[PDB]
Amino acid sequence: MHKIGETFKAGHTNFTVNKVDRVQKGEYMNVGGATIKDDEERLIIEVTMENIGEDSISYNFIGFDLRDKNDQSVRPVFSIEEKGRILMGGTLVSGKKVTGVLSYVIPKGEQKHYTLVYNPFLADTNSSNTEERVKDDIDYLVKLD
Repeated sequence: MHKIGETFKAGHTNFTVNKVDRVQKGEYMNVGGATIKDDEERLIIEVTMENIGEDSISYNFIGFDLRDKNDQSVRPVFSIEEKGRILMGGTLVSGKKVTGVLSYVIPKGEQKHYTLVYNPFLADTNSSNTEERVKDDIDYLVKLD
């Protein structure tokens, strides 16, 4: 599939999972549809998106997902710590890069059983050229080990 550290072409972007840091003590929060503390361990995946197409890209957190060995989604989370780094949404004009973090709570030292999923069509929320990019609708897996 794809490994941590490797850059690859995905749709109109070059995408990469930089590092995976893990924290313990700390309060975390669900990124949508809901004070909780440490559960077991929180992944802090840093990723980078590079727009290599002509059209501007409106990147969004919904384009991301973490799956189990049983291929099940893990709710996204965010900590007050990575303030300013939390990947949410924004515009990425042609030729530009954006780096941010995704976060999830999982069983202690269970990291190797997880795959980050990236769908460039889903990640780009530009409504002006949607039909013009349906071909990008494909999942890209990055195993975390």
